[PDB]
Amino acid sequence: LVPVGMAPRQMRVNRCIFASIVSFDACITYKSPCSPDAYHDDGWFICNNHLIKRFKMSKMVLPIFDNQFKMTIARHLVGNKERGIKRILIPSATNYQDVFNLNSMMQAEQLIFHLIYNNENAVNTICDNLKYTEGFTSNTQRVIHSVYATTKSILDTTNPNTFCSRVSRDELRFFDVTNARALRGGAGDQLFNNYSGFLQNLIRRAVAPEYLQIDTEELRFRNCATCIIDETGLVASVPDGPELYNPIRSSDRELDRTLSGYEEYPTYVPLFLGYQIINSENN
Amino acid sequence: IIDETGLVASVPDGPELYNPINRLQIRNVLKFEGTLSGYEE
Amino acid sequence: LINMRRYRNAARKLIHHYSLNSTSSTEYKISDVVMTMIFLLRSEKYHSLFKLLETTFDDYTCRPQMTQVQTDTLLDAVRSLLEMTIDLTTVDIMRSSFARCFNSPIMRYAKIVLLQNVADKRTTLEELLIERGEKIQMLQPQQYINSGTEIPFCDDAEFLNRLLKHIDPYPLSRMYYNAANTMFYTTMENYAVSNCKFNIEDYNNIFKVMENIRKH
Amino acid sequence: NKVRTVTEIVNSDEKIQKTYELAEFDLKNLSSLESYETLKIKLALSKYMAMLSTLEMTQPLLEIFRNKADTRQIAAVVFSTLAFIHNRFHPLVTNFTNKMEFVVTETNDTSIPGEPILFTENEGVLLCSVDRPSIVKMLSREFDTEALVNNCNVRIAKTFGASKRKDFSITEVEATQYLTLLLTVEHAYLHYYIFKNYGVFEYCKSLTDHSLFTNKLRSTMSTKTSNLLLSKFKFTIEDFDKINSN
Amino acid sequence: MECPFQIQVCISDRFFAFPHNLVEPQSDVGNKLIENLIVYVPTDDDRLYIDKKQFPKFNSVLVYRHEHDVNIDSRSPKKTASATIVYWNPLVPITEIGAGETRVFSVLLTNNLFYCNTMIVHHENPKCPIEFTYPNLRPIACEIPLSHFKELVESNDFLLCFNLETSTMVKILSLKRIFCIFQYRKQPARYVINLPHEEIDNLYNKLNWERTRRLMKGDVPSNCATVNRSSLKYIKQAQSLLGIPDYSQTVVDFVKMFQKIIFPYQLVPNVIIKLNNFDQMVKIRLFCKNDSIAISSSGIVPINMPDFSPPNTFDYSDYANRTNINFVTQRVLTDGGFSSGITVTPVKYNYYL
Ligand SMILES: [Zn+2]
Repeated sequence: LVPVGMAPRQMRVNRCIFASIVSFDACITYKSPCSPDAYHDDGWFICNNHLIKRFKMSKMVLPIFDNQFKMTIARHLVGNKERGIKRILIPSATNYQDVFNLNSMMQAEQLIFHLIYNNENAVNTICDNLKYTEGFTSNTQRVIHSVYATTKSILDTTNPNTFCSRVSRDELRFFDVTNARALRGGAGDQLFNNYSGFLQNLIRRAVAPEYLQIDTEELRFRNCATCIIDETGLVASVPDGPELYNPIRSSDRELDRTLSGYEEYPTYVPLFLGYQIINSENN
Repeated sequence: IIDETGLVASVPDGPELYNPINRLQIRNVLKFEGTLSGYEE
Repeated sequence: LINMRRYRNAARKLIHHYSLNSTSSTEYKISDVVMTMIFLLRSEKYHSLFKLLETTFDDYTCRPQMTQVQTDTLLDAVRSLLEMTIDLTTVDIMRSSFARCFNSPIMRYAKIVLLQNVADKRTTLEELLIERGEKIQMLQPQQYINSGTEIPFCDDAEFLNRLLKHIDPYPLSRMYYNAANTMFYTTMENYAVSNCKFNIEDYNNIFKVMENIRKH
Repeated sequence: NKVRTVTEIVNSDEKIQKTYELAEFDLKNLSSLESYETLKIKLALSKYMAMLSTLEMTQPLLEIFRNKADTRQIAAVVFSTLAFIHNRFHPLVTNFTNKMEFVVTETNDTSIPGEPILFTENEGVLLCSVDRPSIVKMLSREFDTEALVNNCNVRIAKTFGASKRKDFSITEVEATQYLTLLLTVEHAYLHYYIFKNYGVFEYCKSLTDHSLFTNKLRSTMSTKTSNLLLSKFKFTIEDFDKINSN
Repeated sequence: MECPFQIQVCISDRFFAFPHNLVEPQSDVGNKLIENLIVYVPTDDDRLYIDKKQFPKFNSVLVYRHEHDVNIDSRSPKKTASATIVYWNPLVPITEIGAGETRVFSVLLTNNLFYCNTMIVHHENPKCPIEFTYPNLRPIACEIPLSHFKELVESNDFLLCFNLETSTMVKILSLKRIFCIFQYRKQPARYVINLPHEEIDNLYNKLNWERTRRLMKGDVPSNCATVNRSSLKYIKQAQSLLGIPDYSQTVVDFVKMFQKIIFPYQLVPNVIIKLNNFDQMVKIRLFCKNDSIAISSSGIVPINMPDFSPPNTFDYSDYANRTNINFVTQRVLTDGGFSSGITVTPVKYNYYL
């Protein structure tokens, strides 16, 4: 054979977990929609398409600096008039089963969710049902094992670093309302702890802090919090009052004569919440 | 068998009836070129 | 004293060329032949090969007679020199080539020749065809596959790209040259061993055919 | 050679004439064709290596051919190469229909010079004869990985125009081995094609003289099929005329 | 490297926690004890684990992070007769000394202290931890083990983490302290070091050299060793080939499995041979009580004799010759119908056949 004995090769890797979704019915061909962003080796382990579809969230970059550091950040896709469950940007382990319609989506994605959210009972139930469903032995068993192995590999990559970050001294993050004189913030740190390691990593990659103390310099990106966290999870709600207007101009004459080529401020609502602290740059 | 559970491929009693059922590979290569065959089944 | 290392290197290169064990082609000269013979003489290890080649200075149209021990010693020496495998057929090929070189006169130009005088009766391609085909038909298929089947094409496009990258720095010109000369020299050896005339004309007709198909 | 162009305004007679030397465009075209052909050949070679890997044989190619005992792998490799060439000529074909037999000769009195791979029917099905010793000898012959191979004006122009860029066990040596095997199997496949489509007598005549290949193949090959691998270069025997006179 | 005799170094695994009781005021030339104490620590955070109230003998206590003073040659550090100087787990050369004898307590024994004249080594009964390389673990900020002390002494599955900018010496000291804590654990604890393999190998090499220094200073041998990554990979391959679940079988027990072969067959297990080779890249010999001979990688050897017998002990010319070798090889090739992959070697013999 061509390749050296073993010698693990090096190539790109699709990173979004949902890329592994495939129809257990081998006789039914299926292709999941993945944004090309999935092939960027970055902190994101979900592609733009899955992110928008499932969490109502869009990625975004925040320049930081002399040396222009780029901090990852997500933004709301939640409209102004959405209410209740619609406001759950990222459901908690106690609500994801309901927020996400497990019945309406594929069994493989349901397993993916019950893996991300640490639901061993549901994972085992799905595994046993697939064992006793369809031609499990022929190829469905191997497909299920492949999907499970991929998800577990991603989770094993993430969780150790997540735990090290949790116990880390140099880098500290606090997901709550920096306005301690507020009631919608609560024990945001406790809820973040309740979240899974991979979910915690996603939250870190998505929600930027309201303030950021680097060594001795503090940068205040907001005088307010654009999202909150409660038992339900990450909620796209204004902690103090009326919801922020989210036009959603895309995706799902004299005025212009004056307003020809002309700097325009985006109407997007980025995610700003909590306090972050760091020593040195570590970049 | 028919019962409340529905239609079952079970027997009225006793044990169940016996009911049995290209990508060229290295193993697909056959070796050197070289018993009731005459009766129906 | 002498630079036994340089002598050895020249000897090895000349022996490779004269045994057709290397597609590499380069200039050679009486200086190189002298290098080789002096190295062989000086080396206790290779005295037998030195004796073999020295015998070529005579009529050289003769088959040396050696004991099995002598033949084994000679083959071991040659194999250690070229670090490979080998055969007494290669031994005879070297003997004939070196005899032709030694007998050849000093000339202002290199002499281009073909392998010959290897292993008495001249046989034609037709006779070889008949005899070999009869023996082959006598032989029985060691293994076989069934009808149909399916060519096992690869699928991993990433794997293909990795291989392409790995092979990009390889010059197709050099690879083609090496492969063609390998095949040509192996055919030459087969013909010479069989004592059947090599049809240079048909061997070149192969490329003539290639060109005639290409032009259309 | 050369050309020239004239610009002129409709209402005016002041015309501007420029001259162009076509050698530049000739260089462009030649470089483009050379690059395209190199890419095609390297793609084919990589595909061949990849399918052989797909067969998933532990040993490398030369070790496989040296292991006389494991005739299974030798037959598998030979058939896979033959089918690959067959498809390269008939892309719509992915199998070989009639089953195939294989035998691995082991002696000179069993091998035929100049045709290490050959074919003969047992009056019911075709058998492929393999000269494993000859295959091993070819793939073991030391290769030159150093020397280069080759109008000086266009040579210099290409030198100054074209650019250069400064975990597989494959070296140029192994690539050369694969190419040699492919070419040998291609020759054998041409023989077999002439056999199947023109009778055993024509096959024997081709073996005697390959020149018949010209018509017997170009009737179909040059028109419908990918050109022969050898087509990449014009080959010739050094001192061919004097050798013939000899 | 030279050290000033005025420094006295005590090495003890216990020193993973500061030995407050052992501190004592030093006397000057006038035999006047110094009521001022200065404690030096490798990192600022260490200060929090020094209880000033535990120094009744002294009237003033200060704690500082020892830092390499490039302006002072360690060969002759400056003296401060005004205070008694104690260093805890120093990582950089001591450039300052106190009245009388400057005291040092360390779980590590680096070269800096290796040449130190006064070396007091505390001995402990070994108690080894469990290497549990695997992607319910309890993360531990290795830089501050004493913070996790309760978990370290209670749980048994730890994920050892480090800050990105942590220094190599800091890492080494943290690992040594954690291993001391495990040495005092009644139940061995599994751990996973969240670091690159090469970094872990270097850390293990340095720890091994430290243990070697302690032995040379008179420390008691401890079987609680560590395994290089290549050796671990080889052991994993062996276990997989034998069909042994990695999580089920521990490396120590896996190796011990062949002690049944070591003596009775008077052969060195191949696993031990490979482990020794890995360590060498980073020969074997042994015997039994009252045994007259030693089992070695080379075979049987008379006790205390060299690993190889005199060259002329045995004549192999009869078969150790090209003729015999070629004859045997050709016979094998013919009988087996082979063409390659065959290799015959004459068998040499040590002291005994
Ligand atoms: Zn995706």
